[PDB]
Amino acid sequence: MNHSCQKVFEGFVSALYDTSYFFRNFGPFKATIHYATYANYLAQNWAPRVSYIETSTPAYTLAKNKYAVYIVYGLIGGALIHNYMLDNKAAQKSQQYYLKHRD
Amino acid sequence: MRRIFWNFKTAFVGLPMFSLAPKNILVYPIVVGVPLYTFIVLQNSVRGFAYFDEYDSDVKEN
Amino acid sequence: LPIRNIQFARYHYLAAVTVFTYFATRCCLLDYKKYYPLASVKK
Amino acid sequence: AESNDATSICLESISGTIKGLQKANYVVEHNPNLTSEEKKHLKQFLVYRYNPADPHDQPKYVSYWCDIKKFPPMFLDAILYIKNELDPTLSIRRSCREGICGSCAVNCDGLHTLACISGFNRDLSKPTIITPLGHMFILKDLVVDMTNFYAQYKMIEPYLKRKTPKPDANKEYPQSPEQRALLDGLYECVLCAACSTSCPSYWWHPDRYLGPAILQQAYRWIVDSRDEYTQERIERIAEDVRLDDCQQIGMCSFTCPKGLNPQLSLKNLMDMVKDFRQKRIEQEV
Amino acid sequence: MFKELIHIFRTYYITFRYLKKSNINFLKNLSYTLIAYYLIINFQ
Amino acid sequence: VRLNLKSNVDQNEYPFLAKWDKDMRQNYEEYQNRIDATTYHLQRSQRGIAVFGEWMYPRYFQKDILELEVLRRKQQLGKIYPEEVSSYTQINPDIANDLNLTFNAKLLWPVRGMTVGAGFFAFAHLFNLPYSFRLGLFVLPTAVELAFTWGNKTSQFKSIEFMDYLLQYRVSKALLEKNAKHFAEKKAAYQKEINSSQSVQDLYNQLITLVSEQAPSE
Amino acid sequence: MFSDFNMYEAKVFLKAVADAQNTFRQTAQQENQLARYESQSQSLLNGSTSGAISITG
Amino acid sequence: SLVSLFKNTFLKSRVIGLSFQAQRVMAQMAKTDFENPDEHFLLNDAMKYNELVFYGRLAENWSINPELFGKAELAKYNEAKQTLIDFNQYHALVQNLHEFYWELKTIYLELSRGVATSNFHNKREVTHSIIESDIKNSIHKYIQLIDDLKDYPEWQHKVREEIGYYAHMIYTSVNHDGNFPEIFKEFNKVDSLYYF
Amino acid sequence: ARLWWTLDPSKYYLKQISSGGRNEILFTVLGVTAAYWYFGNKRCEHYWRRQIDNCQSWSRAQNINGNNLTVKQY
Ligand SMILES: CCCCCCCCCCCCCCCCCC(=O)OC[C@H](COP(=O)([O-])OCC(O)COP(=O)([O-])OC[C@@H](COC(=O)CCCCCCCCCCCCCCCCC)OC(=O)CCCCCCCCCCCCCCCCC)OC(=O)CCCCCCCCCCCCCCCCC
Ligand SMILES: CCCCCCCCCCCCCCCCCC(=O)OC[C@H](COP(=O)([O-])OCC(O)COP(=O)([O-])OC[C@@H](COC(=O)CCCCCCCCCCCCCCCCC)OC(=O)CCCCCCCCCCCCCCCCC)OC(=O)CCCCCCCCCCCCCCCCC
Ligand SMILES: CCCCCCCCCCCCCCCCCC(=O)OC[C@H](COP(=O)([O-])OCC(O)COP(=O)([O-])OC[C@@H](COC(=O)CCCCCCCCCCCCCCCCC)OC(=O)CCCCCCCCCCCCCCCCC)OC(=O)CCCCCCCCCCCCCCCCC
Ligand SMILES: CCCCCCCCCCCCCCCCCC(=O)OC[C@H](COP(=O)([O-])OCC(O)COP(=O)([O-])OC[C@@H](COC(=O)CCCCCCCCCCCCCCCCC)OC(=O)CCCCCCCCCCCCCCCCC)OC(=O)CCCCCCCCCCCCCCCCC
Ligand SMILES: CCCCCCCCCCCCCCCCCC(=O)OC[C@H](COP(=O)([O-])OCC(O)COP(=O)([O-])OC[C@@H](COC(=O)CCCCCCCCCCCCCCCCC)OC(=O)CCCCCCCCCCCCCCCCC)OC(=O)CCCCCCCCCCCCCCCCC
Ligand SMILES: CCCCCCCCCCCCCCCCCC(=O)OC[C@H](COP(=O)([O-])OCC[N+](C)(C)C)OC(=O)CCCCCCCCCCCCCCCCC
Ligand SMILES: CCCCCCCCCCCCCCCCCC(=O)OC[C@H](COP(=O)(O)OCCN)OC(=O)CCCCCCCCCCCCCCCCC
Ligand code: SF4
Ligand code: F3S
Ligand code: FES
Ligand SMILES: [Ca+2]
Repeated sequence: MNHSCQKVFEGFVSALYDTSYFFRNFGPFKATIHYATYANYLAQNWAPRVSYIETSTPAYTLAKNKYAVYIVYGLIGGALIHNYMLDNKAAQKSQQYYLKHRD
Repeated sequence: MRRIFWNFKTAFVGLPMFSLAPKNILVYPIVVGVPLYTFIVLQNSVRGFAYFDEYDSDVKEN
Repeated sequence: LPIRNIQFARYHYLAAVTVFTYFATRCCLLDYKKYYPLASVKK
Repeated sequence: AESNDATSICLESISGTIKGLQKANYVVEHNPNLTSEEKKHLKQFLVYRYNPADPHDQPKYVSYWCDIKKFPPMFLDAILYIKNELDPTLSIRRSCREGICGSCAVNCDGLHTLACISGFNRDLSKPTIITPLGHMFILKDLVVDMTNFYAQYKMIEPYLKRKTPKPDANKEYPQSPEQRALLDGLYECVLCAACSTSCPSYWWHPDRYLGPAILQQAYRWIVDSRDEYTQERIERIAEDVRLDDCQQIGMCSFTCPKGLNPQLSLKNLMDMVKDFRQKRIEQEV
Repeated sequence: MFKELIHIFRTYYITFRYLKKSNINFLKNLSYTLIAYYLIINFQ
Repeated sequence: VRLNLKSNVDQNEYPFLAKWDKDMRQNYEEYQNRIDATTYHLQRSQRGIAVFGEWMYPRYFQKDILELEVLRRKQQLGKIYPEEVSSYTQINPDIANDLNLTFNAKLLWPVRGMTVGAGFFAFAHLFNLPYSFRLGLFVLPTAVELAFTWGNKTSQFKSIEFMDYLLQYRVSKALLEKNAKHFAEKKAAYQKEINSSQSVQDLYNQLITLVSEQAPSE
Repeated sequence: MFSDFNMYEAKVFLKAVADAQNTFRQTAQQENQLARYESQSQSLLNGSTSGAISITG
Repeated sequence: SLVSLFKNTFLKSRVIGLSFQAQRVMAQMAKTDFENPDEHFLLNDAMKYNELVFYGRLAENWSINPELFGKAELAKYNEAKQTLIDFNQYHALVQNLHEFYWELKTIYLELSRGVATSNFHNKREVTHSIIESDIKNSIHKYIQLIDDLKDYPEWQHKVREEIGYYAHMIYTSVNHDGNFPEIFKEFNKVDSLYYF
Repeated sequence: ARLWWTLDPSKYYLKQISSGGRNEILFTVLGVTAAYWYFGNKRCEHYWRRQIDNCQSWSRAQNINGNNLTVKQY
């Protein structure tokens, strides 16, 4: 490119590089990035799960790790069914209340 | 001056592409969607494609 | 080698894919405004 | 002194592409002073010519009409007849003349192959086109830059490495006839690169993906019973897409003029890599 | 699946080669988060 | 209903009431066809089975219901003139910017996006980038502008609010015109006694409060 | 319970009935609103003229 | 000091536990190439890699309370802290080399996009001066780096095999005319012969 | 071409924590509690509603400037 535009472009890219480097390596910003990276890693690679590799002999595996799936299913299904029953009960209660109040 | 060497009618990228690509791109689309789309559309119309006219269409202002 | 609850994992992944595709494409919830001209009327 | 040239370069590129599409397969007659009657008795060879050293030269087909009853029936024989009798400036690699060195690998009329052991269509009507290997940089005429092929070949460490000393030093590493026949049909590769220049994965990713030939050599050094760096080689070829990029097209085994089957070797390598990945977890526990 | 899409884009697009495996992983994490958010929100 | 296009109002005595009726009747047929299409879609979808239908009919077919309400209100209004939009600008300064994104009034060009694209083009021209890059950087801001412009169903809610306001205003204006002759004499008497332009309802509410506060109960 | 056709018949009829009741409401409200405006305007005029109140601004 | 007890126990547990793994992680990082040194950890198995990267800073910075430490325990903690600091420096070095590798690969990618067959819109016959200067300076820095690694034959060999690959491909991308003799003067000494 | 489709989980995410299986019950408890709270609020808002339409439901309108809204018959 034209050498004047070359000077402008070199200056601009140098400014961009310096800004990025400063923002990343500044003390507080560096600490924030460093902690957030590990938090993101924990969230992504250690999220709650129901399937995992079993490397232990049956004698060396807890019962929790053989019935965790069933406990989770019980909890979720019970929550859904109980919410459904609560919805029905609230429907009946509201209907009865507003009926006895008028018409 | 860009000089291109190309066998239009015999190279793998040529008429063979016209013969090949259209019949292979549309394999899953046809064979899956057409039955699936037909099922989705018809399952509503167990009785018919009837529009229950909620507005008085047969009524015209005098 | 053994994977605890592998079948559960397979079915969960399949269900996740199915639900995501269903909501993204709305394959099952089509639009019929285009068919109205090609439909009979009642009343 | 120079200025921005994005616009001029863009317009020139678009215009040149359009014109080249209009004037693709540009051809120049070597000897225009030929009566059409004579051409009935002579076969036509369209030979790719390009001399990047000369700044005024551009790629082009050159048409040579030759009497096929003056030399033996092979692509290399015709090329050398053209060179010696018609135009001795033609460039091509040739050492062995019997399909062993593998230097003469070229695109002999639509198929990558060794020119020394490949015949050509005897019919005088259909023209024959001889061009260099496709996706290799062209140095001059039918000579391509195979340097990257060799550089990739170097990265597989193709030398017998052994972790156990020889018991007596007055013998030879024992290997039964079965452990030798395991290599039969696998050590005959002449590194012609004809197969690898026909692999689409090698077209797209020449550097990150080793060619079918180099991977076949890695397989040869792996299956060899005398070497003890089996797992190490497997792990080395398991990086990124050095092997994973292969899509089992199978053109490699179809083009191989030696009759080898690099596709099967790559398939076995993939199976071994998968087993290595699984048993790095299963075994160490 | 995601891996395959990234592989195709890398193998066919020359420009896409610019991205590191780290950037690809960041896109993977963002896409997984967005997919989880989509699944959860659609039912709300 | 297949209403005729010829209004039965007298233009000489109720001009605005005649114009409103004329526009309503003119656009009624088209808006009725759209409403019928929407209702047919809704009921056919409700006839579905399980996930394809009933199980999720009322809750997931929300855009269709919103379109139906907008169509019904617009059909009742018929046509909208800029004077009313500027009138409602008091409570919603972006009424025009919202009423453009709900109705197919005029074609919208992403002018801001195209301006940003031209700026990026100038940048590239200065720094000698390939033309492909600058064409892509022209498309990209345009794409962003289009994505942020279309959709935007909140503008449809604001359009519904404005159309309700406009319908109430037009009804009251028609009532004003209908009884204008009857109130001519009373108006002439009133203007000469009260120098205020404030409404009668507001003044009477203030008077009622004044009586309730100061007037002796006795 | 009942075929969908009958359900839509009921829906249309109920919409019509609700519209009829709204018609009654609109008629009565418009009439009485006109009467109310007349009465309030006359009351303000009488108040100002009688000197009971002074309406400024 | 209950909070001090918990802080010190957390630090001890994490630091000592990871110190037993630093060897493995560093070896794996060495094993891969410089394009994505953490490729194995992102794709195959995160063998306490992100844990090391996170806890190196804590080992460097967070304070210690010796009265909560034993004698042998304190010696072990100091050893583990030194190992984590070594890992920090090693990761910094690998990152620097990886970024230099990506500089060279960026140059090569520009050349490849230049010579791509789909590039019907930006086809250039003659290399422009800017990229030539970039190539020359990049090769100069690469030669200086190779010289600086004379005491570490394995590191020098890896740097050659990895980074110089794209220098060789750049060498192959262009004709031997114009300024070519001057641009690749340093490369022609030893490296060019290696990549044949 | 190579076959790659499969429903099996990837070994990259299949690791356990040191003390046992992944934190599944602990997170499911939180999820159930949050769902209970959210759905309870939604149900309470939805079911206990009525529409009362009378004069007292209407108030005097005003501009964003606070003044009373009145539009002339221009
Ligand atoms: C600044 C920080 C950095 C930011 C970076 C930028 C990005 C953001 C990052 C933020 C960090 C979090 C990101 C989200 C997590 C990402 C996870 C991931 O990518 O993993 C990939 C990774 C992929 O691995 P893979 O190898 O591909 O395998 C995946 C397969 O699906 C294999 O799956 P699986 O088989 O292992 O299954 C997984 C498991 C996971 O599920 C669980 O165990 C979890 C359960 C729910 C817990 C919810 C807890 C929520 C707590 C919230 C508390 C409040 C928070 C408030 C915060 C406010 C702010 C402080 O599923 C189940 O448990 C299945 C349950 C099915 C129930 C079925 C019910 C049956 C009922 C009937 C019973 C029987 C009746 C019989 C009747 C018979 C009649 C005849 O996923 C996993 O392996 C883990 C499982 C998936 C977890 C998904 C979690 C998503 C969470 C999204 C949260 C969004 C919140 C937004 C809040 C906004 C506020 C403003
Ligand atoms: C004005 C209007 C204009 C409209 C149009 C505008 C333009 C629109 C965009 C157009 C461009 C789109 C480009 C997409 C490229 C995708 C990659 C590709 O081509 O594949 C190559 C590559 C080929 O691999 P290969 O190794 O050569 O395959 C050979 C093997 O032998 C094969 O191995 P195998 O034989 O063992 O495999 C067995 C087979 C197993 O399957 C089968 O054998 C058959 C399966 C049949 C499934 C039938 C489903 C039916 C229900 C749904 C139907 C919905 C549509 C129809 C609805 C109505 C009618 C029913 O596996 C597969 O088939 C794998 C793929 C299918 C998996 C099933 C799930 C697919 C859907 C995933 C979710 C999509 C969400 C979209 C959200 C979009 C948001 C914007 O495939 C992949 O990459 C696979 C993964 C793809 C994942 C894509 C996920 C979505 C990505 C969204 C973002 C994309 C952004 C793109 C750039 C945008 C502009 C900057
Ligand atoms: C309506 C709603 C809104 C719609 C628009 C939404 C837009 C959202 C934002 C999009 C942002 C795109 C840019 C970022 C992605 C990465 C780009 C990139 O690699 O940057 C560097 C790369 C340039 O690299 P380079 O070093 O200059 O090139 C040399 C390399 O060797 C090149 O190596 P390479 O392999 O990297 O290069 C391949 C390159 C492709 O670039 C190229 O190398 C060539 C591009 C031009 C090709 C033109 C066709 C060539 C002839 C083919 C045969 C056509 C026959 C047609 C007639 C048939 C008759 C039967 O691939 C891409 O660009 C990747 C992404 C492409 C898809 C996303 C963009 C879609 C834009 C669609 C609208 C375009 C404007 C309107 C056009 C129509 C006006 C009436 O890309 C650019 O800077 C250009 C970006 C694309 C500009 C538009 C070109 C036309 C594309 C049309 C695609 C149509 C697909 C079908 C569905 C369309 C539905 C709308
Ligand atoms: C809107 C929604 C918001 C919420 C949701 C957000 C969702 C998205 C994710 C967000 C991710 C990014 C977050 C922002 C980045 C923050 C960066 C940062 O902290 O900068 C510090 C960092 C300086 O620290 P440094 O350089 O790393 O350290 C050297 C220093 O000289 C200092 O040396 P030193 O030794 O004097 O002091 C070291 C220590 C202060 O030292 C102490 O006094 C001790 C601190 C606790 C140590 C751990 C004890 C654990 C004991 C067991 C607990 C068990 C609990 C029950 C469970 C049991 C069963 C498992 O100070 C720190 O460095 C604090 C860092 C943050 C906490 C680190 C501890 C993590 C573990 C404990 C909490 C998590 C529970 C784990 C439970 C399981 C454990 C197995 O850089 C700055 O100064 C930047 C300042 C500007 C940025 C913003 C600053 C915000 C400050 C927030 C403080 C929060 C304190 C904890 C509150 C807990 C409430 C319940
Ligand atoms: C709930 C409402 C409030 C939420 C607040 C969230 C605040 C987050 C702030 C984060 C600040 C930066 C943190 C930096 C790291 C410092 C700590 C550390 O290094 O780890 C120490 C400790 C041990 O780490 P390590 O020794 O390195 O172990 C890993 C090694 O690989 C060694 O492994 P190992 O084999 O030796 O085993 C060690 C084991 C040891 O781990 C444990 O012992 C922890 C086990 C769990 C907790 C156990 C205690 C439970 C009781 C706590 C009671 C607290 C009461 C507090 C009262 C306060 C009163 C004022 O480690 C683990 O297993 C790690 C578990 C990681 C879990 C990650 C969960 C991801 C998904 C989250 C969302 C799910 C949504 C599902 C929705 C689905 C709907 C369908 O780990 C943790 O503290 C885990 C924290 C995980 C969550 C952090 C990020 C949460 C983000 C949520 C999404 C929000 C998005 C909002 C939008 C974005 C903008 C706002
Ligand atoms: C709204 C906008 C819509 C616009 C629609 C535009 C459609 C575009 C379709 C493009 C198809 C794919 C080709 C272009 C993109 C290629 C991308 C890629 O990765 O390729 C790189 C590669 C090229 O690069 P390469 O081969 O050098 O590979 C890279 C190798 N290294 C890394 C070493 C450099 O592939 C190609 O580009 C191949 C191009 C083939 C071109 C074929 C043209 C056929 C024309 C047919 C015309 C028929 C007319 C009929 C008229 C009839 C009249 C009666
Ligand atoms: C040139 C152009 C270039 C263009 C480049 C564009 C790149 C775009 C890349 C990003 C987009 C990729 C989209 C891929 C398709 C979507 C697939 C999907 O929905 O799943 C995502 C992911 C699992 O899919 P994937 O990781 O791809 O495959 C794993 C195989 N084992 O799923 C996840 O991991 C998400 C987390 C949840 C997974 C499911 C969890 C189990 C399901 C049950 C949860 C139960 C919760 C509690 C109970 C609720 C119900 C009662
Ligand atoms: S793989 Fe086949 S084509 Fe390639 S060099 Fe060996 S024998 Fe020749
Ligand atoms: S031709 Fe090509 S990609 Fe694979 S198996 Fe054969 S090499
Ligand atoms: S000429 Fe000898 S093998 Fe080719
Ligand atoms: Ca061996």
